[PDB]
Amino acid sequence: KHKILHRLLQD
Amino acid sequence: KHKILHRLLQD
Amino acid sequence: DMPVERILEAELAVEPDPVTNICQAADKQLFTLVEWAKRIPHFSELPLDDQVILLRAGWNELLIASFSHRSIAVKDGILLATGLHVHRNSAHSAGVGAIFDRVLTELVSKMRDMQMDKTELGCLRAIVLFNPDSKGLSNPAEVEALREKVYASLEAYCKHKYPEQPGRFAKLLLRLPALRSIGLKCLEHLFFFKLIGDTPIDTFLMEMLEAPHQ
Amino acid sequence: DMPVERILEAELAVEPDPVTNICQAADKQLFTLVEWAKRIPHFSELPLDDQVILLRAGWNELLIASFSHRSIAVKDGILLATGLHVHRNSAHSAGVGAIFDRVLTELVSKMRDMQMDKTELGCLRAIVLFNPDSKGLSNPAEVEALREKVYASLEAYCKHKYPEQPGRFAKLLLRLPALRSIGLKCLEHLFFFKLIGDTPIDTFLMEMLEAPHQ
Ligand SMILES: CC/C=C/C/C=C\C/C=C/C/C=C/C/C=C\C/C=C\CCC(=O)O
Ligand SMILES: CC/C=C/C/C=C\C/C=C/C/C=C/C/C=C\C/C=C\CCC(=O)O
Repeated sequence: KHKILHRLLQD
Repeated sequence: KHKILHRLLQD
Repeated sequence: DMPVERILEAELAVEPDPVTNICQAADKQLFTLVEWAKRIPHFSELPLDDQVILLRAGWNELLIASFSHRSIAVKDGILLATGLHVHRNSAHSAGVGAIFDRVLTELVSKMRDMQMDKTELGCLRAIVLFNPDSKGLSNPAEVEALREKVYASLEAYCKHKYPEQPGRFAKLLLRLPALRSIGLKCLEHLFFFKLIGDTPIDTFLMEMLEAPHQ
Repeated sequence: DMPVERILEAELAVEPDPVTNICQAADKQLFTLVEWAKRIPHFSELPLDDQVILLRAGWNELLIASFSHRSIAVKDGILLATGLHVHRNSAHSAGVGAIFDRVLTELVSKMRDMQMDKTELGCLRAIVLFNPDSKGLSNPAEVEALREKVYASLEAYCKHKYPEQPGRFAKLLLRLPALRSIGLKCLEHLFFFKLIGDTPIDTFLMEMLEAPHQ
């Protein structure tokens, strides 16, 4: 989906 | 200008 | 100075293809909008050019607030000033389902859930009318002053009529961003209907789509 | 539950062709926006999908509120997070003068005139973040609950810090409709820059312009 945002929120 | 509106507000 | 009683009176005095019927009703309500504005304290005292600016700047939001509140007891639909009920399915079948749903979800349902009353509706509309950000205003400070008087009276009213709901005043004001967004989107749709050529657009509604004079 | 002190801390922790520089700075600030949101009470507790929805729905308004407040002491211009000052003349010479002027007139100048503080800015941004109208939300009631807690804390703060200004709370909330309108207009501009092809748009900013997933 929205790759960058997900990765940043996950961290 | 804005004919209708002016006429209605004037009255 | 800005009695909610007067604002309520203004609301009460004005009380009465899906797209074609909606546009038809919008043109009709614009005439009524002018009469309503005149009944709002101090509006008619502002210079004629400013009265024009305020109405041209807020008519769509003003009309949307009105039909939304009128539609509170309507299920999955809206009630037009002409007496015609327009259901969600009809709007969807006409290609304007998305914006129709925003109206129902962000405005109608919220007004219904909190039981917004006619006095509150009136005050919210008066706040919208007295928009100090409207470009060209000869004296924006005066309009801003009027807006401040309206919300001061509104908060006083809320605290008095609904003491058990301390966040009601803020709740009412927080529906304004949604109203602004929905108003802009409805305007985009109107311009497109005009552009296409289909869908009759009466003279007053058409005049609102005219460009200003820089 | 929703302490303004935490919100203030979030603001402080995040503290740092004209169009190309603005877009460049926007991409940069999006990363910072995520860090800011995480520091806002209870945001990180919401499900991951809702966190995504809220940020995708409010990023532009959130970033506009930030640079506008950062620009309070700037005359006829705005201060980008990169340290670059962009003056009105420059924006006008780039063809985006109208929207730039709205920012200065409806946001920057208003914030300056009332001396909006960082706590108030923080609360306003938190209210924008916790937008219960954002489509797709798994539990809109929860987000709405958080929003209510933010404005309850904000009003308490205003009444305490500025007892001599009874209309300050309402004044702060009434800048949200302008913020919504300006945010939509800035987004339209961004989409056009993307459409034209000129103006480099970095990956994060570009991802925000991606379509959702219905
Ligand atoms: C109801 C709006 C959403 C549906 C899409 C079609 C309509 C677009 C028309 C745009 C004009 C702006 C809207 C503001 C007010 C007029 C339309 C609503 C009803 C007319 C007034 C009434 O019956 O009370
Ligand atoms: C400043 C907006 C008006 C000028 C016209 C050009 C810009 C249009 C860009 C649209 C993107 C949406 C705007 C929201 C935030 C980003 C732009 C502002 C500055 C970047 C962040 C910063 O420096 O704090």
